[PDB]
Amino acid sequence: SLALSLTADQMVSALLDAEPPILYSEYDPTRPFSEASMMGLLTNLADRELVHMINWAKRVPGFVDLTLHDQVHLLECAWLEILMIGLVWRSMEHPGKLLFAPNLLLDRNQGKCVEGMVEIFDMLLATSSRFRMMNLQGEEFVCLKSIILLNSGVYTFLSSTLKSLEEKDHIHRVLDKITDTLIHLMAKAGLTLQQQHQRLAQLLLILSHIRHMSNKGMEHLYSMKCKNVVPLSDLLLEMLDAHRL
Amino acid sequence: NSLALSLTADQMVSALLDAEPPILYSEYDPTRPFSEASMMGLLTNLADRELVHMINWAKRVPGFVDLTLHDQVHLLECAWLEILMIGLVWRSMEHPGKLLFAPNLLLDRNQGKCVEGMVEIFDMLLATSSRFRMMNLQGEEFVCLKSIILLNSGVYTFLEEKDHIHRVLDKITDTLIHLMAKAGLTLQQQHQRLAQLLLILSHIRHMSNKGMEHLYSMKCKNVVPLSDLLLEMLDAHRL
Amino acid sequence: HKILHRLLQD
Amino acid sequence: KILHRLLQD
Ligand SMILES: CC1=C[C@@H](C)[C@]2(CO)CO[C@@H](c3ccc(O)cc3)[C@H]1[C@H]2C
Ligand SMILES: CC1=C[C@@H](C)[C@]2(CO)CO[C@H](c3ccc(O)cc3)[C@H]1[C@H]2C
Repeated sequence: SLALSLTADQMVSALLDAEPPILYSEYDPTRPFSEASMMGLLTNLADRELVHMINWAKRVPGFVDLTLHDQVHLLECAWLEILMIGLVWRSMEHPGKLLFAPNLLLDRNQGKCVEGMVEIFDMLLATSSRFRMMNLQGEEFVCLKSIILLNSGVYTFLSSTLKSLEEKDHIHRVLDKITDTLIHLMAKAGLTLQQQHQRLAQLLLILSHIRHMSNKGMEHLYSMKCKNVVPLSDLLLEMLDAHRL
Repeated sequence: NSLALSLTADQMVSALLDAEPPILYSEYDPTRPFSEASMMGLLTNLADRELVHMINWAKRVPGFVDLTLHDQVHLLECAWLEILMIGLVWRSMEHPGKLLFAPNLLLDRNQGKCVEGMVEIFDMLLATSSRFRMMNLQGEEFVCLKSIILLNSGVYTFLEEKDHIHRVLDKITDTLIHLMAKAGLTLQQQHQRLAQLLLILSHIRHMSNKGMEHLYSMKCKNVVPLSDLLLEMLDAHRL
Repeated sequence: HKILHRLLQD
Repeated sequence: KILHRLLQD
């Protein structure tokens, strides 16, 4: 796998180039918000981002080395975590607000327009505040997001019979290289060796909170689809059904 | 100033090893077959009793009593199922295919099918134990990871209180790295392993969220009465 | 009067 | 499955 022969610099460069674009919302700013219209705007946005995510994943070093089946499984597992971390990244320089789209910037109290949603906003906002506190760099952001893709579903690969954990060596090798890349990036920015392992753990513990938000967000979206608040795209329905609730 | 922030790595490990809760037994009568209700009763009985030991372990985690009572409550309400689960996974390490809830209560994945929707949880736990085994997780590493979870899982949901916690979390990271250096790993392998261990916490969070929804599902189905303490730890996740 | 509350105090 | 097709397309 050529992804294993990449230098740290080539890894960073490859991930930066694979970055999806920031999309716009169809929000008509002269129109009012309602629970249903807001959910419509957000799910619509998400669905369109999903298509760009799929093509981003294909550009993450080592992802295409995996079977179509493994790829599907990972993306099904990580999709919301990946949308959310990008959201939090986009919102870093908008304290107290979430930049869902350049033309769709919502504060906390606008979250209260959707029942159950402000709880999710509060978590996204606190995470955004942690990104600012740590002064997270873009290079680390793309490393974290690729780690989420390869890691989130890696321990849910079970054998058909016996259902025992399948050993995915290649996936772990890639993750290990992303670790090498993160450390390299920190050493180049002048962090001491001790600061490097401390900052590494801090960045990775962020993913625990991103998982949490993803699961709470998944339950919330699921709740809306079931109250028929908003119609979901087939892609979105399927991404949701890959999960249990 | 403080207390945890002046601990050496050896002292951190020593402190954590000493705080460790005992391995409790189940009231399981091994002469009688399981029902859905009896299984649930056994498991929730056990968990209730572990909760009491956990709270007392948490007070023994360096830097945990420095926090306000309400921050202590918040961290435990958030991490409790994650803490029980990593505990379970750690105990089951040397038992492939099995979950050692207690020494006298070692269950196979097929026995997860006693309780509706429980086998899906069992599989995730079994998968995590298999992974601990693959890494040859060490006991010293385990105690570090569990303390990390306690201090990390709710720290964003809280700021000197939060900066203090992050200082303590950095000491635990130092301690983990110390153990790896002590084990003769190279610099590059230390960094790699650290990442590998901490990424496991993302899966443990996932299992906790899923187990929380299952436990809540089992509470509505009212198959077994849960203790007030268990009910309150659970209700802290609702809403 | 949360039980956890009491257990932590004592 | 849409994801499946999007991935190979
Ligand atoms: C506290 C719990 C009780 C039982 C009902 C459940 C139901 O799936 C199974 O796993 C439980 C558990 C976890 C760790 C532990 O030390 C004891 C029980 C955990 C639950 C997810
Ligand atoms: C896709 C989502 C689904 C649920 C979790 C919510 C409502 O709570 C709907 O849309 C939000 C979202 C998040 C990130 C993103 O890139 C696009 C939309 C995000 C959540 C705000």
